[PDB]
Amino acid sequence: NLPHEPEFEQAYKELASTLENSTLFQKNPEYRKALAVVSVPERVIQFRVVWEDDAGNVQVNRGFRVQFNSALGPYKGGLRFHPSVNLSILKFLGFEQIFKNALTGLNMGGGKGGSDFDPKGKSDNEIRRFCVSFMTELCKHIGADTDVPAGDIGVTGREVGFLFGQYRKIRNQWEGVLTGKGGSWGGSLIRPEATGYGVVYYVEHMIAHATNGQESFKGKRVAISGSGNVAQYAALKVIELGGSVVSLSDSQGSLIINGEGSFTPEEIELIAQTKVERKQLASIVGAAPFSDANKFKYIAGARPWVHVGKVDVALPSATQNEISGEEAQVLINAGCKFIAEGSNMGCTQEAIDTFEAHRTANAGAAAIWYAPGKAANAGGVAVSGLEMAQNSARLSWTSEEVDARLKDIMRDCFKNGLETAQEYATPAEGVLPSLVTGSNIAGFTKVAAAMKDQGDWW
Amino acid sequence: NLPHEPEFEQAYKELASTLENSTLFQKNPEYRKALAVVSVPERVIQFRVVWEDDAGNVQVNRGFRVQFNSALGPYKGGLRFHPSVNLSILKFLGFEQIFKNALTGLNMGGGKGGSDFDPKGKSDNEIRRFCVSFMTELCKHIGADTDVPAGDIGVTGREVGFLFGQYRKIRNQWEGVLTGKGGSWGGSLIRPEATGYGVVYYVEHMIAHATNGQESFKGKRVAISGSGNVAQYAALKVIELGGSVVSLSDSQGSLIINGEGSFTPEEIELIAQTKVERKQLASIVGAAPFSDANKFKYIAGARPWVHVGKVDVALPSATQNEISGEEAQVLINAGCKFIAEGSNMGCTQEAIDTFEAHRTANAGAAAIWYAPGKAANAGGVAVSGLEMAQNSARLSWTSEEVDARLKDIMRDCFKNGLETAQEYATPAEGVLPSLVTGSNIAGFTKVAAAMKDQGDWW
Amino acid sequence: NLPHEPEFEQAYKELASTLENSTLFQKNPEYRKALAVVSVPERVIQFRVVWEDDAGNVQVNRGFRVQFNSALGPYKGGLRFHPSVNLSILKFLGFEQIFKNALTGLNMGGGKGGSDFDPKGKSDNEIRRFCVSFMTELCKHIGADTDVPAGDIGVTGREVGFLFGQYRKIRNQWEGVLTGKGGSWGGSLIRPEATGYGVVYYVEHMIAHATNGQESFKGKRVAISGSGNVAQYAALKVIELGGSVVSLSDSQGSLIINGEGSFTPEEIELIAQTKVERKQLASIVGAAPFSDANKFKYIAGARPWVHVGKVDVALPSATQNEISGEEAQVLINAGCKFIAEGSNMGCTQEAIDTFEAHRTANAGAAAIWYAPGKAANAGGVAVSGLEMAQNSARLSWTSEEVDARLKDIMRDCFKNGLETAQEYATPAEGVLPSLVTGSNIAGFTKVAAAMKDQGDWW
Amino acid sequence: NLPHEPEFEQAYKELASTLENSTLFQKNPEYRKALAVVSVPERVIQFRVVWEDDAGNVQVNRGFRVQFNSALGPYKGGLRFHPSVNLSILKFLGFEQIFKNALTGLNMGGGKGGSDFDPKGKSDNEIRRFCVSFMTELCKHIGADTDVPAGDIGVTGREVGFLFGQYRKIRNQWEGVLTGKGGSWGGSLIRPEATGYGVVYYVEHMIAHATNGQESFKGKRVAISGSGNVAQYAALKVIELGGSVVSLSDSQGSLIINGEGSFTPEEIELIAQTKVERKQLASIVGAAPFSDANKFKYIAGARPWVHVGKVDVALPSATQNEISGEEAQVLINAGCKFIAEGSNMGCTQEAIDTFEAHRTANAGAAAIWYAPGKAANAGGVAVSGLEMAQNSARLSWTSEEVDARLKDIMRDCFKNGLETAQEYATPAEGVLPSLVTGSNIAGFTKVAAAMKDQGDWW
Repeated sequence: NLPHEPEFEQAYKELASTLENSTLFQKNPEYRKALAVVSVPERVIQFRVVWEDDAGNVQVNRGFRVQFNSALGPYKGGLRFHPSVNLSILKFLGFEQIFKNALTGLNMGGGKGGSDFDPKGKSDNEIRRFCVSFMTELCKHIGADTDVPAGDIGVTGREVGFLFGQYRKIRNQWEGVLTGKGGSWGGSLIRPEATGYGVVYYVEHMIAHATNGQESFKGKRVAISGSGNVAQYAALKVIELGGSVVSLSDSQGSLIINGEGSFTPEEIELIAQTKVERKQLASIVGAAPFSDANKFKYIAGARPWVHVGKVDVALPSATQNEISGEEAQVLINAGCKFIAEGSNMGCTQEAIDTFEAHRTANAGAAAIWYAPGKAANAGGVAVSGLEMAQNSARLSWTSEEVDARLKDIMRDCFKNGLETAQEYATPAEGVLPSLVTGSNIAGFTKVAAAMKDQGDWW
Repeated sequence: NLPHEPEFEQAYKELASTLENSTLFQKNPEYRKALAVVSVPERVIQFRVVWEDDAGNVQVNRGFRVQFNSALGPYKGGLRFHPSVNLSILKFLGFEQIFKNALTGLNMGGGKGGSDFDPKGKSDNEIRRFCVSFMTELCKHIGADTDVPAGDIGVTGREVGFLFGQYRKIRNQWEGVLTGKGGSWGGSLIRPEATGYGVVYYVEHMIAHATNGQESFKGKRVAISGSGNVAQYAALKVIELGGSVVSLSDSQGSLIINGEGSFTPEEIELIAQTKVERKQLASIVGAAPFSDANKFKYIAGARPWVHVGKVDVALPSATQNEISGEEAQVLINAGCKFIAEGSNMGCTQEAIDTFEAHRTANAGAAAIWYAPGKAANAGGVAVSGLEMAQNSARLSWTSEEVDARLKDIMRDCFKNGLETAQEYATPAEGVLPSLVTGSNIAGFTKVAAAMKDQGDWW
Repeated sequence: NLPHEPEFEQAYKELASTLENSTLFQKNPEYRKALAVVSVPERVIQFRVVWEDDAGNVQVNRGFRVQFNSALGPYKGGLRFHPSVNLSILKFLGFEQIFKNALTGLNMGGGKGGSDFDPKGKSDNEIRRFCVSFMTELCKHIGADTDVPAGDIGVTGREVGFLFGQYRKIRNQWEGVLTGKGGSWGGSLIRPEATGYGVVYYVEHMIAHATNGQESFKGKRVAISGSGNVAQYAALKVIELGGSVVSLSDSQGSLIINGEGSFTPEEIELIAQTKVERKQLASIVGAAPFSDANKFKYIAGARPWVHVGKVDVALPSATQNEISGEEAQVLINAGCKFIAEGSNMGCTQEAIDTFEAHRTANAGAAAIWYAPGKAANAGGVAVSGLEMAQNSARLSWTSEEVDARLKDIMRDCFKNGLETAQEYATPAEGVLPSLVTGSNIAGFTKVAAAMKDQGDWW
Repeated sequence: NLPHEPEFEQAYKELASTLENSTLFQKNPEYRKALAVVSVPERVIQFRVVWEDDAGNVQVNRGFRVQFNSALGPYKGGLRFHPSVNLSILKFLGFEQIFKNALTGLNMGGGKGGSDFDPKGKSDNEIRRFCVSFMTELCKHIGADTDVPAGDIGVTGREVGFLFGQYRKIRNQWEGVLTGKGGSWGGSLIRPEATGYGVVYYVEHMIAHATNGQESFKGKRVAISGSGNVAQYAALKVIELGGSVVSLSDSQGSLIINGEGSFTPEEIELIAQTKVERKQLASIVGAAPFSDANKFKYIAGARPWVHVGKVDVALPSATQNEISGEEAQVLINAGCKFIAEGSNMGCTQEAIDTFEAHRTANAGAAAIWYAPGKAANAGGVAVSGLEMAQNSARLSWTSEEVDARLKDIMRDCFKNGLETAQEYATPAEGVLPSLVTGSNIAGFTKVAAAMKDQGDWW
């Protein structure tokens, strides 16, 4: 009797739904067995972490590690430190990590770990104590050749340093077990920029194919939610390309541009360091230059999808399930045509159904196009794998080298989903193929073939 | 954001309530932190098990291992192979295992493992294949000095043999990691009968203290549910002592004696061998001697609590939460005075509340007395620990030697709960002390002191 | 080029000189190579221990572990947490542990560990933090079947509990790796008093052999130094036998008796918790019952050898090198006839030479007798080995059984030194044989034969 | 109570005094805590090695390994087989190894091991047997990803071959655990000449900066002590560059050129062959071409500092503390202006003070400049790290490639010390900055930042 895990259940149900409504099972009826095997995590570990705060009291926290599948390669996935982390969130993060790694083409598997520890409001000494205890508990199941952690929301370079400091005092090995570290001791360039660069390149390819390369981000208005590294760097890149960003959002409030205009790189940097100290967006809106009413408007507790009016590109990049069914209809009426997920699984099921129905009912560029999270978000993991290869080679790659492949990775990732959709889910004339269906089918076929060749199922 | 685990949540809430409604926290205000720490399992493992059935198809099952606490000693707990096994059930089994081991006074920690594999309807080859695949993955964390598996519902000597075969094939060590094995290769005598003998002895001590040793099982009618080894041997012991057993139960139906009388030892063996092949009780009621309508009445789908009439002792020993509030009221009206839990958490929370209220509202033997599951069910774990000691000594202990110790264990376990209840939860004059409160307080104080001396909390 | 290690160098020089001034090397000229090999520890480990105090500051300490020899069995020796602990002290402690274990006759090797951490003045949280940090580093080499530490000066049950907690958190094994633990979880009865009982029995045997059984502790005056467990329990036992203790001492001052009399069990008993909470003796003399000037005289900073006047037995039991030549002459003049070392290597080299010369120059009971520290101090290790055997058997021995055995060990230890001294160092008529020579030769011959049979030297 | 370790105490006192007399602690008062932590080795291991010589007699030697600090990476340091090796020498070698690795910029830490075994006068069978026993004892802690040994004084390729032969039999792994091996099985080119090339390049940069590039090694006289690989190759390189070498030295005596002239490469080459067989320099002065009294003068037991007359460059490269205060003044009077240490801590404390005072009291090139050993002798470890990277890449690098990099490291290492001294220890106008102060501050700041980011101290 399985427990209730809404996020993972919804993700798996969506994957099974887009697999069923195609010709995959008609051509390969034996692949239905692989779905049952691939949906059960290979190994899930939960451990109690007991640490001491500055006041000398005992604290209790839970640590998790989910290793979902390793058919393609060793385990990979960063540590997410957030108060909402439970088994379900890490499970679906690993589940989509599998296919995100499969689509990129790099030979490396998917997993995830983390905890419910909340860095916000915690002094340096307290997080040092927590990291020491956490790595003491976790050290029994880690290693660069068995699981590859990295950075994520809630974990910065300081926690990574403390984790590695405790790890070296038990196993006494120096290797690239963790990625996203400091550049001087195993990091890679463009890594903070890579996720946003990848999503922007993917949506650019989408636009080019949809309109036969007639327009681009120049002369367009893009809607962005969230203020994380991915959203901020995608906004910076689209500004550099020639686009106009119209809104940035945060969990408790959203800041929206007023009238026509776009954000400038200088104040975006100020937003960047604001989240570095994990502060509030409204804590800055009361001072210059965000005290200006004509350019910046702060609306606490409201998402930027309906207050923004006319837009062309939507990149929900803040949390999961951040677009409801009602928001989807409003986005259609606002003139939006292309949506990509900055963060994994950012749109609810009803919104996906609405976008798919609109795509099916309209031909040509008049139909809105959907980019699934496991496709456009794959840049960061690709560059992380390249960083792992570099640390294996013990060499440093320049900014231009790794920025060239990221362009190539996305063009291959887009084609792989598009071509597969045409053959397995061939649509009627004049309607663009389903990118979500193609991406899911491509990733699942790759993983299923690998598992079959390794004898996991038969 | 914790998931919904109804069984463990109910057990933890019950323990916390019975601790709060006493003077433990007034004398020792610092023990709240110990309660916070002790409620989180030390380590939980979930792994995918893939095995091949007789038809050559892929099968998928989940394996669990919950290691709850080791302050008192190394981990201990059998493997439960039932189709309903999930994380919550194993978690609450381990949680009560900790205190059950604490009350007996032996040095052993609390843990549990199992799977959702269903032995019923499975051939020998299929179950052997599953056992091989299961021990292949579990072997990465096991060992006699780290965790002690045993027997439980759903596991027999055959599964134990297959598990041991794969263990010795992988790690190549021979030691008593599993208890309850065959007597010739590490088992101990009286092991099947120990649980029933212990619960019956505890009830006997309960009667002696309540009525000043004026009556005993002889001349009384006892109500028993379930047909497991614990209930079967408990009924046999009541027959030997001189009581009357009136009912046996199964998951889908119950069989109840008609009028005055009691079961005979010869027919009890017929029920005993029937469950050996995991066959249904109704499959034997249609033939002699159970085809007699004058002695045996089969009521499928109904519990024997309200169809039995006048009773004196209730020993619910089939599943968890098998007595509701209405059932408790019917037992109160029927004249029953003494209840003990054959299985863990036999009665639902409302039933405990009703029994406690009736005990508080009445004085003397007119008040119904409640025996908690963690107290009267401790015989099996005690003899298992003695078996571990014997295997350490590489010697065999005779039937009479281990039967005397179990008599001494139960009288000490009963006294420990009774004396502690008087000092911490002293009632009004003429009212029997709360056995559940005393047992919970004794076990919790022992475990909390053991953890404090080891620095788990401070 | 060896460093300067005065204590170990002095002990090794004493052993070498004692062996040379006898016929061991004449009979077995090949044993010089064994003396060369045995003087080098098998393995010495030093590690930095970094721990955080209550104020949040960084603290640095050193951890040591010396495993001197293991020809007779696995390593054995407690952890000593004292400020003066450096490599030399632990080296000579392990060196004498070798032969102390050899004389007793049990099959267990010699070793020692500890640190320069200072428990005095430290709160419980600081001790827990240090113990966690210490057992994190030491865990890489420790185990019940490789090295078995115990209790010593500076370590009590609390540090044992914390160390065991961290050890079971890292290695996850429960076994009798540490001796001297709590009785409920691996301890043994009559363990704390065994050292004092053993030294008292040994000196009693010496007296009986010296005066042909015409005298005992009844009617004698015994001088004792120090206030440790050994000194306190030796005083208790000799009081029970019929002796009179006249002085206790401490590192900052000594308390001698005034005129004729002796301390009573109650005042000795209250001294125990005085040292348990680790407060200076002078903080107690100013109050009752030690405020009485008629019975107690506190001479701070002075040893009790000179101010005590006439004595019959001296048991220096405080620190190493606690008796110089002048004190030896004063003890000779005061009428003492038997010297036994409560602690390891209590008498300096010149004092030992003086006692030996006095023994050689006089015949019969007129010559005073010297007992080496490695002989009379062997009770504690013997009962600790018995405790190890009990934990192996997972059984507890009663107080009476361990008291009879401890009396049997001492009579064997005395004879072993006595008989060997006559064979190899036969003196002139009427002169008592050299106990130090006999004990050293017996221990060395046993260890050398064990090493030769194992191919360490050839 | 720390023991007397003169060499390590001298080095630590030098570093502490150098840091104190600057503004490092004024800008960062918190770094005083890091000094206490960094001065205690992480782990020190000593073991007894027993081996059989050619005559069948038992031989005993002591083995050591010191792993000082690993904040920057895994441990590194060769095995030194010299009869004078004890704990203090290896400790200070590792201590300066940490900072020598920090200044170079390669990311790998410091450590050291060795023994007191004396290869001189030992047949090949005896050293094979000793290496077999030594690597059997040391195998419990060694590994390429844990500690990286290399070559040093007393260790040639033959001992390395024997050690690797025994190590592969136990652990059974082939990787770059040892550096300085044969070029066909993991060695690197230029490796023997690397340290000499590095020191000569550093001093050439020093001369260029002091004289504004107006002077170089052409037309200068350089005084060199020692006849090891470093001194021999430095003399060869300066001869090729256009310099004039005037003296070589050995342990018991020194050979000094007579009048004006310089050594020729053919003579320098055969001295290396002389030291290959560990033969004596005086054994060669008695024959041609050293039988010529006009060019060569052998002065046994005398150092070449005061017998040489006018010199320009002094490169003491024989032992530690080979220049005392008296010879320090003579070097000033002889016209020397630049001193660089070939070996670690070539000059004593008084000589360092004299050079520093003379530098402070004079402006311009008239003041003598002192190059610390931890800066100029960094070439060998840099090329060893490059060799480790090559073995990781499993590729062979040409002679010219690695020779170009070694020129780059010295130019970077010089500015790093020079620039840091300018900012933290800014001198008066016209006074050259203190290279020793700058190098110490740079290395210590890098190591302290690494430790802080790793959470060793806080």
